[PDB]
Order: sequence, then C-alpha cells, then structure tokens
Amino acid sequence: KGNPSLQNALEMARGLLLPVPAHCTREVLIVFGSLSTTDPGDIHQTIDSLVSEKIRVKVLGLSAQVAICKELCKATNYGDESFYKILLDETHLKELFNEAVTP
Amino acid sequence: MKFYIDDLPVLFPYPKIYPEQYNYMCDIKKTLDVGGNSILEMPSGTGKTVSLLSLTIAYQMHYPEHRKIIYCSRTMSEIEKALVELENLMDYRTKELGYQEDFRGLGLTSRKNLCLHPEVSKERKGTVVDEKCRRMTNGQAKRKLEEDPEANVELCEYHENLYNIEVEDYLPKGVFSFEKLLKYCEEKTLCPYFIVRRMISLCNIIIYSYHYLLDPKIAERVSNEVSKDSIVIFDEAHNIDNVCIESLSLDLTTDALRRATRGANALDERISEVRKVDSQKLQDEYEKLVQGLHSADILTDQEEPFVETPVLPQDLLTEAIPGNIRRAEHFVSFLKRLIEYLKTRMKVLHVISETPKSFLQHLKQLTFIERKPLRFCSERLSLLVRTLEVTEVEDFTALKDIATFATLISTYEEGFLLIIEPYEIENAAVPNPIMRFTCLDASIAIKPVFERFSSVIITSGTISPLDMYPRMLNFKTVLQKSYAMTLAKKSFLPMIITKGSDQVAISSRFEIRNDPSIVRNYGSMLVEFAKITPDGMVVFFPSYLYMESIVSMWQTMGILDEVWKHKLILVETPDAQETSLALETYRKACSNGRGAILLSVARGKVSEGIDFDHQYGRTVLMIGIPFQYTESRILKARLEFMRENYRIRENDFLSFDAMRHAAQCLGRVLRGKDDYGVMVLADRRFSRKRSQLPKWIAQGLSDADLNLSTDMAISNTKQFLRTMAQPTDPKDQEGVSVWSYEDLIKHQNSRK
Amino acid sequence: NKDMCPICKTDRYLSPDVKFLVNPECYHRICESCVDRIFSLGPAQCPYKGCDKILRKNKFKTQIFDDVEVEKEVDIRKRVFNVFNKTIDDFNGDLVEYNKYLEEVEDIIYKLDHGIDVAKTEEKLRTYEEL
Amino acid sequence: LRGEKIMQNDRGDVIIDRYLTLDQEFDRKDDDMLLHPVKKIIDLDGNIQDDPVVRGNRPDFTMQPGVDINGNSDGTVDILKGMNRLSEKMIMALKNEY
Ligand code: SF4
Ligand SMILES: [Zn+2]
Ligand SMILES: [Zn+2]
Repeated sequence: KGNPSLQNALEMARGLLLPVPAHCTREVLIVFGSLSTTDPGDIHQTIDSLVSEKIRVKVLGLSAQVAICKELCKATNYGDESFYKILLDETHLKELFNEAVTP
Repeated sequence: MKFYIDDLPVLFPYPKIYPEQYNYMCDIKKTLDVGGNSILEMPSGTGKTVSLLSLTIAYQMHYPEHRKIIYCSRTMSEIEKALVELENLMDYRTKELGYQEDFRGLGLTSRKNLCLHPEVSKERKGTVVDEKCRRMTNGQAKRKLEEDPEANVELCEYHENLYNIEVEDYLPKGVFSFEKLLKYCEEKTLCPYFIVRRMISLCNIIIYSYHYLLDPKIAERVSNEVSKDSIVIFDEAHNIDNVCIESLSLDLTTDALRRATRGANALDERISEVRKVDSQKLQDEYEKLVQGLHSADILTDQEEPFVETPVLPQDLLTEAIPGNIRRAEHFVSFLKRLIEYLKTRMKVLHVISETPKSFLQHLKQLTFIERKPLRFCSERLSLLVRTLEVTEVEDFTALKDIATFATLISTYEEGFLLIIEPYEIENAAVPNPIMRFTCLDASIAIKPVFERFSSVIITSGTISPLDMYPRMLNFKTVLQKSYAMTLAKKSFLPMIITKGSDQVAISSRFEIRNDPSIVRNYGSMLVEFAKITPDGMVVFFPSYLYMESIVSMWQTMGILDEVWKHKLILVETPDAQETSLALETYRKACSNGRGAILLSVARGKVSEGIDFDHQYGRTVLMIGIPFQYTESRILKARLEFMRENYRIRENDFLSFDAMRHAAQCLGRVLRGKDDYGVMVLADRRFSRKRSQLPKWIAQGLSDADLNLSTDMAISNTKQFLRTMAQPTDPKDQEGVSVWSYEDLIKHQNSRK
Repeated sequence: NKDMCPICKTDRYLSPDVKFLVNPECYHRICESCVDRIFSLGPAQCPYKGCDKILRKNKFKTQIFDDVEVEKEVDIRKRVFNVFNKTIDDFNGDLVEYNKYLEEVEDIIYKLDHGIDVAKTEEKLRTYEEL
Repeated sequence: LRGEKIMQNDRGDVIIDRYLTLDQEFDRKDDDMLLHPVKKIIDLDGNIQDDPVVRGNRPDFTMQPGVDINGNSDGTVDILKGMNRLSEKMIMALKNEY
C-alpha cells in the first residue's frame, strides 16, 4: 500500500552503502512498479550525491519508462542508458532478474 | 557533418542527419534557385528549424549574392528557440572552419522583453513601457536637459551609453539570443531594444514575429531597414492568416468612447493653454502643413509618432493635408464630432453589418466628414500631440483608437466590414455595445510581403492541406509538398475516440457541455490516462469557458480528487504570468517523477510556441475538436467573404481551422525520432476528418483506430508504452530512419 | 439635467413622454409636452432661466449627438456648407487653393461657433449667399 | 482550500471564517515567493507582449472567464488559481536543504 518514494529509498541505500569499502562496488537494484513517485525533497540532489559516492543504480520498471528513473540510471552509470530495463512478459521479467546477478 | 548539395557546401551541426532533413534542404535549395514562394510541410519532431538555419546560412555565405535572411515566427519563445539553434549552428561552423566569420544575428521584439531600466521594468503593460521609454528618449527630454541642467526630467542611461559607441560596435560578431543579449547589455549598461532596432540593416539574419512584418503599426520601420532581395522564411505559419486578421482589426467599446470624449476635452484644454502661451509652436506646424510636409518630414528619425500608422504604407496618401484638419482647433472639433457620431452609431438595438463605404456616406450626410480628412487623422493627431509637447499621454490613449478607426475605415473599403453589436456578451443584463471593424480578407496584409520579397518559404510542422493557403492568401507556390517521416517503429500512435467506455458518443459542442454522460466519459478517460501515463500529460480544450465549466464540475463530483492521487493538476490561467509559472511547475513536476497534468486551451497561449518533448509530453488528450464559436458575427462574416470570393465552403473552412489547431497541438509533442507520445482525439466528429489531418500524422493513424472506445484506447496506450519502453535496435534504424555521413553519400550516389 | 426636464420638472422614469426637443437658436432640454404647452399659442422667449431668445415651435427638432456643443457646431456647419459647396472640380483641380478655401470655411465656422467675429463673418456669409 | 466553489447559502463556521480574508492575504503572500522571472523558452508573458500596440478583435466569451449576470466573475477562475498554487507550493516545498 501507499505512494512510493524513490528519494527515501535512495537516501536509505546511500546510508547503507556508506560503510562499504572502496574495493567493494556499490550497486542498487530498484524494482519500481509505479509510474509516479512522491518525494519529501529534491531528488536531483540525491542523484548528484549518489554520483559523487560512485553508487551505480539499475532500475527494472514494471509499467512504462519513467523519466526520473532513466535520468538516475544515466547519471549513476556514466551516461549509459542501457541500465534502465522494462519487461515485456513473464519470461522477460525472469530474464531481467537473471541478468542482474552478473557483476 | 559537412556535405554538398549540388555546388553548395552544407555544414550540419549534428553528426547524423534525418533523410527528411536532406530532402527538405534539397527542396529549399531548388526553391531558392527558382526564387519563388513555396509551402513545405516539414514534419514536427524532425529538425525543421536546424535544417532551415543550416541551409540558409550555407546559401548566404557561399553564394556571391549574400542575400540577407528574415525569419518570421509566431511567438517570442519560438524566436528564442530559433536563436538558440542558430547559436549552436554558428558555434559548429566556427569550430569546423576554425574561425568566426563576419556574421550578425539578432532577435527583434518589443521594449517589454528588452528593457533593463530598473524603474520601468515591473509594468504589466507594453504600452506604458513604450510611452515611458519614449518620454525619456524622445530627444525633447535630452535637449531640455541640455538647455536646463536643473530640470526634473531624466534620461535612460541604457540609451545614452549607445551614443558614445558606433552602431557596428554595439555588439561583437555572432548570434545573440535574448538571454545572452540581456546579460551582455546588463554587463555593459546598454539598451538591447535600441541595439537590435539599429542593427536591422546590418544583420545577415534577423528573427522576429509575424506582427513585425504584417501589422503596419510596427512593421513600417522594420521593413524599411531590410533588403528587398532577402530570403524570407515563415516558421509555423499555419495560423498566419489570423495575424493578418489581427493586423487590420479594431474593437471600440462605449467606455473607450467615453475616454475618447475625455481625451478630446483634455486636448481642447491643452490647445487652448498653448494658444495663450505660445502660438509660434503652432504656427510653424501650420505653415509646414501648408507646404505639404508629412509626419516623416516633421518628425526626426529618433522619435516615433504618438499614433502608429494602422494602414499599409502603399495605401497612404502622398498629397498634403486637406485643410479641414490643418488648424489645431479645427482638427480637435473634427475629432470631437467624429467621436460623437460614433457614440450616436453605438446606440442601436440590433446588429448592423455595413460596408465602410456606406458608413462613410452616412457620416458625410450626418456630420459632413469626408474620407480624405479621415485618411490623415492618425498623422494629424500624432503631429498635434508632438507640437503640444504634452507631458502626459495617458489621457490621450483613447484618441489613438479613434485615429486608428478613422484611418482604417477611410483608406480601406473592399474586403472589410463594420459590425455593430448591441450586446458584447449576451450573458450580461445591461446592454454593452461594441463596434468591430474586422479584416475579412487575410490576403491584404500579406500582399506587400509577397510583393516586396521574391522568395518566401512558408513552413509549419502541421500545415495541411497545402493547397488551402495559396487560395486563402493570394500567392503562388512554385512547389508544395508534405514529407512523411521514415520510421523504424511507429513513433507516435494516434487514435480517434468516438465513444466512451459505456459506448456513449462523446462530443465537445458548446450547448451540450452541461450533459452528465459525456462529462462522465471525459472524466473517466482522464483518470484512466493519468493512471497509465508515466511522466506527464497535457489536455487541450476547444475554449477557455468550456474548460472552466468542465473542470469546475469535475471538482464538484470529485473526478479531480482521483487525479490528485497520481499527478499534480496545473491549469492555463488567463494571466500569462501565472500561466508561465504553471508551465514551469509542470516542467519541474515531469522531471522529478511526480507526474503532472496540464489543462490548456487548444487555441490558447500554451497551444502556440510551447513544446512538450519527451517527459513534458507523452500524452496529448484532446477533449473535442477545437471549433470556433459559430454564432459570432465576425466568423460568419469572414465565412461569407471566403464563400463569395474564394469559393470556400463555410463548413469546410471551419473544419480546416479546427483541425489545423488540433494538428498544431498534436505536433507540439514531438522533438526527435527518439521522442514518443500518444495522440488521443476524444470526439465523435474526428473520425470523418482523417483526411484533413497532416500527411505524416495520417500515416500513423490506422483505420482500426478511427472509432475506438475508452477502454480499447487505454489498452492500446498501455501496449504502446510497454512497447517503446524497450530499447530499440540500432541495426533496424542505422540507415532507414537516421543517416550518417556515409549513408548520405550512398543515398546521393544512388539518386544520380 | 440629462434625465429630467426642468421646465416641467419631470423625471424620465415616471414621465416617459420627455424627449430631446432641441432648438437651433439655443439648445436646451425642453420636452415635447413643454413645447406643446408654451409655444403652441405662439412664439415666446426661452423658458430656461438666464436665457430669453425668441424661438418658434416649428423650428424645433431632435438632437442627434450627445454633446450640445458638437450639435451646434454641426448645425452651424450645415448652415454654412449650404452655400459654401465648392469642390475640387469647382477649383479645376487646384489642390492648394482648395485647401485655402477649406481653411477659410472652417475658420468662419469656428468664428460662428465661438462668436468672436460673428458680425463680420455673418456679413460675409450674407454677401456670399447672394452670389 | 479543497477547491470547491464558495456559496453564500452555506453557514460555514463563524470562528474559522474569521481567517478567510487573512487566508486570501496568505494567497497573495504565496505569490510573493512564487512569482519569479522565467526563461525565454517558456516565457508566455513575453509572447503576448511581443506586439505591444496590438488592437485586434476582442476574443469572444468562450475565450474569456465566465461572468455573472451583473458582469462580475463567477469565481470558477479562483479554484484554478487555487489548484495551480497548491501544485506550485508542493513543488517549491521540494526546494530545500533536504
Ligand atoms: S531605452 Fe531601453 S532600457 Fe531605457 S527605458 Fe527604453 S527600452 Fe528600457
Ligand atoms: Zn418638460
Ligand atoms: Zn435658451
């Protein structure tokens, strides 16, 4: 239930990935189901902070291509727009989940 | 890239080019070699502006003629967008050629958008800004301060600093967009408006609006400085006829007539005071009018007339003042009795539609006012206001409308009609008369444009049908064609919704706006589309009153409460400032993923110029066909005029205008072939108007989508949004939808 | 008053019979009922206080303009333009002399309107109308 | 505040309604931190001010806000400004140090 908050999840993950050592890569996988998000603050500042902390975010969306998720993936993945993935059917969701286990 | 079209090297500022862009440049170069008018429907989404700018600059610099370029658009925002594209193009040209060539590019607009004076900046009207800038910079203030250094008059420092440096030394070479020009003129403490106005003859390319070429109140000074053998481009010209109607029209109210009587009495008091003090300042004007000197001979180049000339310069009489209005008191009495005759004519209980000749005959037989003194009314009023040296002009603003009416209705007698209505609005209890002098023939204002300039390139994103405009406006096209975009995947999915979810037919007719069921279907449609749209969504309405009623009663039943759960609601206010705040709030809400709906009129301010690309678009919800108010007398008179002269059917022209407004609002959503957005049309009457759509839109509209319901449209929209949410294959689009330089070379070799 | 006729002291509201019966000699707000009472017997002076010009009932008319000064200016223009009717073809296309004639007729209309030189201009008009 | 049209037949509450005019002042003060210059790309104010001396035909009543029998506004334009102000306030609340 509820209206999801991308910024709260990103801030919680940023707090979680802060004690991660430099050799260990910092990755976030967001399975985003909704099409709109309500944030308590500016999500672009959170995106810039995640870029400054070398945290790479991959988002699997359920309904359509959300622009803020695409911008977040492009900023965190050094301009790579291929890290925003949207399914087509049941097996495509299985393949997208099995694709994320690779480093 | 850099490529050759015949013998013309073209510097394209992108590493890839659309095939439609190359065909567009080929057609434009063929037209420029021919040197005639043409109409080209370059589809929206593709680079219509950048291709035009690149090819015309390449034609200007390479060919030894070096023809200047005029770029006329419909909105100042589109002027700024064209300036930005031109700045990018010349930055690319400087990078490729290694040097910045001798180039001048400036955008022209009013003083309100180009004022840096801290005092006259917050004025909400452009007329008071113009009158204050004139009051500080008429030259009379400067010579008064020179004679009396202790005088209370002040001078604008942004205008005086332009006197120290030359015209060519105002700005460095290059293109100056409005933001960059304002920043530079704030740094150097200069007036950007007077910088642009003095560099019209020096600019290789100059971009302004259709009002600065069609409306003779401001196009008189601009058209003199430009070259007659210059390239002329019309961008988004599909509504240009309205500008022509906007060029030579005037509405007079009884409040305006009362203020005109007050201004005439104030003018009589002023001329009585000046006659007592110094009659030499009147005697020199009187003998100059005796000698036959016109307004241009008496006025200096730096100052401007108090009343702008409302007629074409070719229609102005070259002979001297008739002498009934040569004496100042005689002209004041003439204007007063003209105003009283107008007040007599406004006391009517029914609509009177009369030709200007009949009005002139009635005025002569009732007031003994002839046409020839009326043709010099605005010039004589401006000369009298100049010679009176009035410090206040706010009391004489109503006299400008009377002078405009007198000069317009006397010179023009064919193609114009005078409408007097006892009720401006039928909802009001008290009668409010209004007198409308409207321009029925839109080809009158655009005729000197085609006469002066040989090559005119009319281009809009959704100009269709291409043969309607050469009949509407008297000009001949050497070639007219509409491009269809080559798409690897169906870039946009149009659909026509004729019935609701419960199969009830939906329409946006004005009389049935208060019907329950159609409003139920519209509200459920809007809620479902807001539930399925990811980023943002824009909804267009036929009129502002229809949108007001439907949104108010949607809030009454609580349709909007469900919309607030998904997307924020922003509505086009009549105030342009609050509308700009709503638009930038909509753009901010689409960027951060909050999601927003923007309600606007399909014929409003947001409909023209403003683009909704990528997340700003994604869904254009059309609530009905944007038809005009049929019961209005001006529209019926214009329809009768086009039926009488150009043999255009009234229903055909009404459908043409409504579908061209719908086409422009549908075309606002696309920028680039990577962009997508659905185009949903929620009216039963759209289905028969598939052929009236633009050609590129018509290819995307399948035959199965002509009578979709609400739920089928929602399912198709969800499937479409899921479909392009996948990444496209580059091999499917490597040389069919976008071309590299090698693909362009291969296509050129295949064409020969 | 614009609404009430002071000669009979009747408001337009409860007495709708009041009309704009003006006089070419001296323009006043006298209604038709006051006209049919005073001047049906014969000519008399102006019923308004401060004015006593002799007027006839058959010379009465209705005002076509809201302003009284504009109405009397237009009526003086009619009273001068009846004999002053030289056109461009009357001057055989002489544009400058036509402008001088228009200035002269506008000047004598102004002088008749403001009465600064009413006697001399009236004598000039009376000599011109005989020709 | 809910966007519903205000009618004089409702009793309201005499304690709360004392703030109504002050609330309108707050709405005015809302514009005091909402009105700001914008870019020329979306400058809709300058589009109608590009031609300053335009005096064309007045738009019909379909293109104008609705009026009552006496000519005064019916108040349906105020709820549009109300929801636009609410959207602008919710967007501006994101612009903080959080
Ligand atoms: S000269 Fe320029 S800056 Fe000064 S008041 Fe006029 S428009 Fe504004
Ligand atoms: Zn009376
Ligand atoms: Zn009298």
